[PDB]
Amino acid sequence: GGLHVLLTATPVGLTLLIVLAALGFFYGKKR
Repeated sequence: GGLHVLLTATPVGLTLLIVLAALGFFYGKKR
């Protein structure tokens, strides 16, 4: 209990958020 939450604060977290969102959009439009 700590790092899991800190990840949201740290920059690394945000950097990953964009990636996850990117794949989602691409996958959604792709088929």
